[PDB]
Amino acid sequence: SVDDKALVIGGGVAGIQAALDLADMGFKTYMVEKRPSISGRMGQLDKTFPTLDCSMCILAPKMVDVGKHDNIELITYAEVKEVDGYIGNFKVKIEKKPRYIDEELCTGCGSCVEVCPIEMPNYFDEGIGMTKAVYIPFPQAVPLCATIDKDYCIECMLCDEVCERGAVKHDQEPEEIEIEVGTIIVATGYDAYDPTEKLEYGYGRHTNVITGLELERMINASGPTDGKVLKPSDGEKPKRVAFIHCVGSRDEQIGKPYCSRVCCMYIMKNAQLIKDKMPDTEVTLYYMDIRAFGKGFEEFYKRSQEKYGIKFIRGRPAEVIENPDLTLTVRSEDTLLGKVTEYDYDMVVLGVGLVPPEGAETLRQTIGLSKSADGFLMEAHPKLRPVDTLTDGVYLAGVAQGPKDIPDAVAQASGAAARAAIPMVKGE
Amino acid sequence: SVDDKALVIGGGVAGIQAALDLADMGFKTYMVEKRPSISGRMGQLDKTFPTLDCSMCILAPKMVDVGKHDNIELITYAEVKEVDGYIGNFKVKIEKKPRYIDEELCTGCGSCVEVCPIEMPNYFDEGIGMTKAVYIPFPQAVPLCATIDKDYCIECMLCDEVCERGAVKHDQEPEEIEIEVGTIIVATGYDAYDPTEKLEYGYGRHTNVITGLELERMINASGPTDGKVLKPSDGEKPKRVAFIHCVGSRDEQIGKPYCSRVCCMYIMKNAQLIKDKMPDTEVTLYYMDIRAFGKGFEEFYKRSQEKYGIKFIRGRPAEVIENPDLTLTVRSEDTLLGKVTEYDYDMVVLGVGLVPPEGAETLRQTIGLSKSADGFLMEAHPKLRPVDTLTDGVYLAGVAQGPKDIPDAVAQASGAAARAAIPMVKGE
Amino acid sequence: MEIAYFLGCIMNNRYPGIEKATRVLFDKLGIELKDMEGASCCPAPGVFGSFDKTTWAAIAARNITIAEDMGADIMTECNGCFGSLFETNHLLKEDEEMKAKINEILKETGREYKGEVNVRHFAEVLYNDVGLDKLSELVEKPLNLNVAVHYGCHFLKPSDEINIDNPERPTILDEIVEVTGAKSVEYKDKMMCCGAGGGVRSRDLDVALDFTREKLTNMKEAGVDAIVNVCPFCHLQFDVGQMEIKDKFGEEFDIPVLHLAQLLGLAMGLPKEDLVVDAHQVC
Amino acid sequence: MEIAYFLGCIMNNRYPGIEKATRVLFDKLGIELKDMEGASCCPAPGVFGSFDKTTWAAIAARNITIAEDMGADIMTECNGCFGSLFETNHLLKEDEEMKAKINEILKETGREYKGEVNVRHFAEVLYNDVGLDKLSELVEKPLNLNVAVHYGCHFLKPSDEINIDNPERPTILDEIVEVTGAKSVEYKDKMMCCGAGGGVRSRDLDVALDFTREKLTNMKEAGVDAIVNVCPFCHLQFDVGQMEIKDKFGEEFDIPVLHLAQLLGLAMGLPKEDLVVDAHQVC
Amino acid sequence: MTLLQREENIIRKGNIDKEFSEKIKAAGGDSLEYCFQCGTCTGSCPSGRRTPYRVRQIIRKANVGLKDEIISDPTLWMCTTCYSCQERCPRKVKIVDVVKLARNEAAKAGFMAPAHKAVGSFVIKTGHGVPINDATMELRKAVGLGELPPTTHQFPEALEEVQKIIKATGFDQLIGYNWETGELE
Amino acid sequence: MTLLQREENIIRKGNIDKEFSEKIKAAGGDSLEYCFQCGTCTGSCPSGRRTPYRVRQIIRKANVGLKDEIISDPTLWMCTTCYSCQERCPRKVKIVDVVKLARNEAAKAGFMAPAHKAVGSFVIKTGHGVPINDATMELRKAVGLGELPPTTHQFPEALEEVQKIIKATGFDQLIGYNWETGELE
Ligand SMILES: Cc1cc2nc3c(=O)[nH]c(=O)nc-3n(C[C@H](O)[C@H](O)[C@H](O)COP(=O)(O)OP(=O)(O)OC[C@H]3O[C@@H](n4cnc5c(N)ncnc54)[C@H](O)[C@@H]3O)c2cc1C
Ligand SMILES: Cc1cc2nc3c(=O)[nH]c(=O)nc-3n(C[C@H](O)[C@H](O)[C@H](O)COP(=O)(O)OP(=O)(O)OC[C@H]3O[C@@H](n4cnc5c(N)ncnc54)[C@H](O)[C@@H]3O)c2cc1C
Ligand code: SF4
Ligand code: SF4
Ligand code: SF4
Ligand code: SF4
Ligand code: SF4
Ligand code: SF4
Ligand code: SF4
Ligand code: SF4
Ligand code: SF4
Ligand code: SF4
Repeated sequence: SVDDKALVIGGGVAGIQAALDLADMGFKTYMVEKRPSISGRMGQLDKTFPTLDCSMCILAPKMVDVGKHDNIELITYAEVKEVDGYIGNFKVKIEKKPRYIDEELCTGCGSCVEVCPIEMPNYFDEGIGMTKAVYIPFPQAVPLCATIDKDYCIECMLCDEVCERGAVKHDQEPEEIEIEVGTIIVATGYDAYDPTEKLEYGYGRHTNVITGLELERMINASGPTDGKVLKPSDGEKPKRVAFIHCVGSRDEQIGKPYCSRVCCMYIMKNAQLIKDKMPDTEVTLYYMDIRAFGKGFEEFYKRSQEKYGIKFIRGRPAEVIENPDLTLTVRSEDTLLGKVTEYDYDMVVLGVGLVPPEGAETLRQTIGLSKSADGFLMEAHPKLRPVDTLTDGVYLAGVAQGPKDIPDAVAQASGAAARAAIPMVKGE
Repeated sequence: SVDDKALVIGGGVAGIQAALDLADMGFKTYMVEKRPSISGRMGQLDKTFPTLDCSMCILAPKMVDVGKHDNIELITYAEVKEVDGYIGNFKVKIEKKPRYIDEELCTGCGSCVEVCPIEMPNYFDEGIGMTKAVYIPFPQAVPLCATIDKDYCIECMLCDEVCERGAVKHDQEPEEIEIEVGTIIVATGYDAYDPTEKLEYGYGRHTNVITGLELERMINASGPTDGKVLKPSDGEKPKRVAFIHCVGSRDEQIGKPYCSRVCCMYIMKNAQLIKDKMPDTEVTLYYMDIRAFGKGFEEFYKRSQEKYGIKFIRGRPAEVIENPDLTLTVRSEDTLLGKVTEYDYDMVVLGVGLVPPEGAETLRQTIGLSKSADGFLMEAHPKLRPVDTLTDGVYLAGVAQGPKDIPDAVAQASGAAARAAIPMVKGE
Repeated sequence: MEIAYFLGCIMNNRYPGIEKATRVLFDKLGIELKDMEGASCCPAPGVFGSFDKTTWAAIAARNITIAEDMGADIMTECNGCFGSLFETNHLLKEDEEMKAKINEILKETGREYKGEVNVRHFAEVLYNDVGLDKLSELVEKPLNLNVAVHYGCHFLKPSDEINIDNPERPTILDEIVEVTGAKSVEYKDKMMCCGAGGGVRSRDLDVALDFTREKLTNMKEAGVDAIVNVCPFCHLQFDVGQMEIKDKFGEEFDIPVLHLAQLLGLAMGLPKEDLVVDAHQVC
Repeated sequence: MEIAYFLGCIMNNRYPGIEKATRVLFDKLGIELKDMEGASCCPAPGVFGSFDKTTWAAIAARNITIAEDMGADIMTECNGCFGSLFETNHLLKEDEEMKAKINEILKETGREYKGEVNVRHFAEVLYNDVGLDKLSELVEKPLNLNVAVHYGCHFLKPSDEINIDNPERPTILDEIVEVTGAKSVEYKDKMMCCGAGGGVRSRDLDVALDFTREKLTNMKEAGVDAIVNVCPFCHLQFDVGQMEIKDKFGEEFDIPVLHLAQLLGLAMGLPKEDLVVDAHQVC
Repeated sequence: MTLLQREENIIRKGNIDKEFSEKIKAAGGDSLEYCFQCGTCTGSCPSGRRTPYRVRQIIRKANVGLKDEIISDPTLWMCTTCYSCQERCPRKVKIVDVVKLARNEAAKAGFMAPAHKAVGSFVIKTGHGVPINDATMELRKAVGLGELPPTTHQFPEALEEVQKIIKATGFDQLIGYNWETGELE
Repeated sequence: MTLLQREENIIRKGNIDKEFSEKIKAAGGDSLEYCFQCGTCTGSCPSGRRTPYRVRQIIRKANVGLKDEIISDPTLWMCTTCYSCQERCPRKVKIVDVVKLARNEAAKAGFMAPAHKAVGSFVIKTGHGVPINDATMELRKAVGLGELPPTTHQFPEALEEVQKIIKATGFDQLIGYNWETGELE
């Protein structure tokens, strides 16, 4: 006997695709997402390589479809606490964290946000954007509902008095949900590598050194800078920008011997977008290999050079020095000139890699899955079962199985939907 | 109304996976394959990167499953001639070429092969292996049936006299099959780039210059050399081997501006396999970028250096010169030493890229699909619909959509199965 | 058929045998060679092109206007002069602003470049307008010679613009040569430069001679009897540089150097006097 | 406690003030410094390690056996000597064949390396065995001094083997220095080599002095009053090289060079004569 | 001899002339913007095999803007313009055009060999880079050709037109030709 | 002056000593087998900024086997062994060990500076690389320390033990020390 219900863990593009494929196939599907809204990392991007098309424009309709699908039960701001049983017979225990806002009553109008006096970081802005203690992470959020962070709320009750739907509930408590499913699809995505430990590059010490994901937020028109790339030091545009490849990847000094597989492309994309916004900006990339392996990627690389005049230096930088004026000198060999260079820049962007998300180990142990040498989840067979696991009834989709771009993750999510549907169609 | 039957075109790993996923989901599936047996290029490989596991060992069970599945009708040695209609209502006309052997009676014993006096090249051996005018492409063929090539048969009738099942039919005629299906999955794969036009590298003129796929056949234990890497000139092992990357790819002089995405990895794999078979052999790779982007790939690259002592030269070779003794001098800059090198080798292997298969244009026009810039089939949306096409009811799987490795193709095949099943489940 | 005849410098001023053989050959073929009165250095691309593009282009454009006034295409027997004139012609035809600048310079001379004629190589004219059959008919004595064909560089390259034959493995010169009964012998690095182009012969004679010495070693190991070229610049490099190599390193290859016109004349029974071998430093 | 005291060459033969300050300091701390009678050059890794690994290792192993006989750990206040002795110790302990070879060489001397003692740096001993609180207690006069701390390369590197502090951004020496009331001033390229290691000072004095001049420029722009080091090799480079730079290029930095022991003695109210600043070329 | 050299072993903004790169690109070398430094050009180069000339590095420096390093480089004059590199470049860079533009800049900077100036002066005086001599005059006479070819050697007006072009383009000033004395400066 | 140089501008098998690479790897430089030439080492190198010394290229040559090019290279002696490169190498290559092994081979080939030999001879004669002088004897006396440190300066037997070690390892012959005369030759 195989229960004909599915659980999808994670609300990124991979989880969204898996859930929509399962629901369109007729299976009732739960989706558990730990953030107040689905979207994952794709919703944070401004544009996507290699087309430079807007990510939100194409992701938001799918998020809406998820939020309105008859066969999908969306549980945001929640986490899987326990998993027991086996294929077709999984008992799952989920803990819905308290929003202190009534999801059924909140319309997401935002008045409570306007009236709140307490400012706090917005997780969606990756440490460079502010919001209020009561917030909506981004205007396209699904569900379009508010959330109160109690570590910052001072219980002023202004939000309570400004809301008209009576949606504010300061007395809300965490809720325990128990569900029964036949299959599980883990689509928990990734986190950007934190380069603070790369002391020679100076992240967290030098003012004008940022990560690629922070740059994504700054370029984004809905970001905290209204889409303007500005120096953190003074709030002015940088005349000179350097990008550094392979930060947090291909590096045994930090125990990260793998390639993060997307950094080269998003580096080139961000460089092109900077040039598009500010044609006078000089942009330079320090790389080891340009890995433009995907469909149209090599053409994207050529275009980075021919069309936008982006400079490529083959050399892994030795150091980033902050000057007194807060400009940055990158000290690096140009291995093709065979000489040491010390070039000055107004901003330096670290091409951070991809790592397993915070809390990956806890969920891995809850389900009982194995992990690969790079810390991501291990598939049943690397050649012929990329989305299966040796735990029957549990499948992998997206960067949960390892670093990769959006189309590869989407293909994996569709495949996992198929593989999970097979046992559920069989019924036993 | 949507017919609940599917057609899968191509019998490679992608087509095999798509067909098995659809059949296991309960839909009746036709598979059409132009070669006498399914397997595609995967069945030609000896081992697979990054694990060096045997390709046939893991592919053959799936081929058997396809050949015995109740929900799959396998039509090998056949081609789709016409496609009419639309999603859920496709009328397809297939032409089964005459084997001159009765598929129902042939047991694949091989006696006819032993008795035939006419030798001809075996397509499965990629131009370096011989068989008879009546042949079985490889021992794991599905169906395990003979085929007579009439361009070489002299009608001696020895095969008729030796066969005991009465399976030889010299009077067989091509057969027309008409089927009705609701969806189509194009999984037609690729062909290795032919480097004859790269005159400076000398393929087809220099005796000891071979392609990567030829090397796959020579390495394979069931290949025409019994798995021994032998110089074509004299049939002895090569003491020195060079590999050249990006042959037929990343090259505007031949109108191939894309990266073939797998050649770096299979180059390193075959170098490692050569070292394993003959530890004394010296192996050198001429590359531009090492694109070891996949899971475990960067580790595979490191291992190529640390464990096997494979030498890496960053330089795109200018020329390959054949010496009087038939050794080969590779003339190339070492860009990291910044100097021209002329190194001698006993064999040179061209890392040929991937191109659309012969006859791709005809099938594309028959179905009515669009092609991308690189000549492969165009998906409906490069980010969010990688396996769909703008022609409703037609989907893409595997290298048909563009160069990629086995796990990516398998994920695409599973995804295409899901996407095709959705309309068929809906029924309208 | 009529065609303007550009001579250059080296053929008309150091090796007039090439000019005489060409004139006799084209007279035998029914092609009217019309002199380009007042023509100058093409000018040689190696020096002038390296020094000032505008001067090189203006001088070449004046040379082209001579033929334009004569109303005929230009035929050149020199790879160097062909490269210079052909490049200038297509540059001025494909670019209006540069044509305006060059014509502004030329206005002082009373001339105006119009872009009305084509520049053609001697070998291309022979191969296409005459054909191998007619050349074979004119042979009076098949030659028992093993020859090393030196294509030169500016006959076929840049191939994108010239589009005469495949630069890596051409056959046109080999076929013309074998029409005479001589055998074109393959040798190592056959397509390599002679070292004289780009001003290198005058800038660094030792480097250019090293090119020539490498080529001569490869030809000698192939056991050829003579070198055949379609470039008086390459002709001079091989001829004089064999003497220079012999005098500098004491290595003598003693391989005769023949222009393709001279080889054809030898096969066509031309008088020995007409072939001015007295000009050749290598006997 | 007790610890064997290795002196090296430069401290005992050019700057005995460092030795005297060390002896007085350790006497105040209740740590018995036991002489390593018959000790030689460690030997200096730059020359001996570059010339012959076996000779370097054998001499260092003899130095280590001197302490092994006393059954005490070795304390060195020289980065160079620490690097040499520590590397030799961990090489012989972790490799049996090399230990056998070195002991075979040592048979003549009548000694045998056993791998029974540890090699420790002066700063590590101060930081771990004593601690910042006791050092702060022993301070009699806080110093009003802006100091440029020169770590020197072989104190912390290779960090995989030494594992004392983070080589990129260490703090141990800075904390010890600030215990005295002096301020450790950050300056550009603070972790850069002084240029004297690896034999460079003796092989190419100009290159090593260029290292020192770059470092001195960076220190001067930071407005420091003195340099503090834990290496008599670095001490000599800075001290003598300031004079050499003044003589060669006329640059006048005039920045005093103090070993960490001398700084601690100054903060500890030791007699001025015990610092033996008469040895310093820079006043 | 010391190995110390504080300017030759490091690249800073002070070694870079951006206007030089822009001028080269605008004059027809724009394709240099997009080579990916594969080294096919250097591998094909016959001069690279016997001199320190490295065409790939010339292209690299042109992209970076190291004007002083390029134009003062003697190896720049080792290129014979054989075009082999340009025939093989996978990014279709117009290498020979870049080399010639760099050479034009070098000549403008005064890096002209005396022999090349001698060729220029021969063209100025006679209209031929290789003027005829007496032995060839008599040899031409022997075979029935004219004593002089129908070139600027025969027609003074043609030489006057060539000299007018040379004056108008300033080429006489580039090589330091003195018209009054007919000698080089 | 001609730029022609037939042997310095091309690498063939004749420039390669494979036994040299094997000897270096077997002696503790095996990690040089697997750098991917990222150039972090050169970027970190303080000597690379002011001399022609390029550590990445030394590692590359060691891998290729260009023994004669390495051991005869003066720039090989520009490394101070600061270890910065080795601290940052992403492939964890033991760069300094490779440099020291190459230096040992160079010394065996006779590429030893006279000053380094002088240091060796000082150690042979006195057991100290930097032996004491009169002024320091006076300062040691004045500051309460002994006139001589308790080292090979004080104990002749210790000096004889050091000299026995030097004889047994052959170091005296490496630097050409003559025991009878006490000089270098
Ligand atoms: C700077 C940058 C730029 C990029 N640009 C591009 C580009 O241009 N084009 C492209 O194709 N790709 C790009 N990528 C790659 C792309 O981001 C990924 O391929 C894609 O986001 C993977 O989606 P996913 O759904 O697998 O994971 P994610 O996007 O990480 O989504 C995972 C979801 O799961 C949730 N989750 C995590 N843990 C739990 C848990 N325990 N319980 C419940 N929910 C959980 C997360 O909160 C999130 O909602 C880029 C990546 C980066 C870092
Ligand atoms: C030398 C080499 C080594 C490789 N090594 C590896 C490796 O180690 N690991 C790895 O993961 N990947 C490897 N790859 C890549 C791998 O081969 C592909 O990812 C994989 O084969 C794609 O399978 P497919 O089913 O999409 O296409 P294919 O394998 O090409 O199969 C397509 C099938 O369709 C059939 N077909 C074609 N046209 C028609 C038609 N008109 N009608 C009917 N049938 C048709 C073909 O005959 C064939 O049976 C390698 C590739 C090469 C060239
Ligand atoms: S809590 Fe009330 S005011 Fe705030 S978004 Fe929801 S409905 Fe609007
Ligand atoms: S009660 Fe909390 S969330 Fe509401 S307005 Fe006050 S601080 Fe903000
Ligand atoms: S994708 Fe590019 S930048 Fe990212 S780790 Fe791989 S090589 Fe480095
Ligand atoms: S045709 Fe007959 S002999 Fe040949 S394989 Fe089939 S059954 Fe065997
Ligand atoms: S009839 Fe044809 S296939 Fe059969 S044995 Fe004869 S040649 Fe072979
Ligand atoms: S995968 Fe590697 S070998 Fe193949 S085209 Fe791309 S870079 Fe070249
Ligand atoms: S061949 Fe072309 S792409 Fe390659 S380095 Fe030379 S100019 Fe650049
Ligand atoms: S054109 Fe110049 S750079 Fe290019 S191959 Fe010829 S000589 Fe070398
Ligand atoms: S840093 Fe390490 S991997 Fe990079 S070039 Fe230097 S030795 Fe090789
Ligand atoms: S150890 Fe030598 S090569 Fe490495 S950074 Fe220091 S000086 Fe440079």
